[PDB]
Amino acid sequence: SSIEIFPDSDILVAAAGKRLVGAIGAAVAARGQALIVLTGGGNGIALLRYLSAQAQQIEWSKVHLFWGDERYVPEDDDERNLKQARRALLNHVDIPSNQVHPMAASDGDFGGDLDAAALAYEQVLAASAAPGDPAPNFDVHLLGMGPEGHINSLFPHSPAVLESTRMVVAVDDSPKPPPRRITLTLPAIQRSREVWLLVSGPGKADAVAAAIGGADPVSVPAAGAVGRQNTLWLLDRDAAAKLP
Repeated sequence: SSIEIFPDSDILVAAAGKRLVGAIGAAVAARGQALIVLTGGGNGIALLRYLSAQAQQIEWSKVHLFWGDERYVPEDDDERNLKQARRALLNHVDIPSNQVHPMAASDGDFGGDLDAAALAYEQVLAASAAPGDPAPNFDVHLLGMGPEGHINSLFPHSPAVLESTRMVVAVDDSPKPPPRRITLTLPAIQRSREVWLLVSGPGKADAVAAAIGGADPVSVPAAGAVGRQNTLWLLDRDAAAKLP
């Protein structure tokens, strides 16, 4: 468990970027694949653009991509985490499409049955896992965090953050638009070897401090965002200002 502080989000993003490049290379060398969980949010998307500039250092044929959450809106909508990832990275690197695993869109197979869409993604994770595991042991789960400490689409005092069995659940009721999302749960996040939170800005500072101070994840979800081998808070100065 570590905190690394940078002057701003640009430097933060580039630092995460080079670290992920090494993390991917390491995972390929040891295991012949790198299992990476992507996030939406400005820092998450900027990190993807960084990877795009380094594409030559990354053996894309061996990279496998999942999402921590997704907005349940139409496929071509700008609020889609997948679409933003496509523009930032996917449309311009040679990753095999059968190794890219997106969550469903609202105009896909499942309509109003959001639970079915989450369960479908869960089946995908189970299939992607090593034998006998509910999901991959993700090399890196990337995260942003909202001003209230939410990660993926796991909000304070929500049914989604209380989930202790399912890898993926429906979020019907997000207090931040769009209202419907599909999300990985804390147990899913906690399978990751490493979890990295990329958090910048004075609006996130109080939540950061409470999360690092050991708050109940039902109150500050980011507190449950803990990797099996490490947990890396990558912060700008403003996001760090309330730490002791």
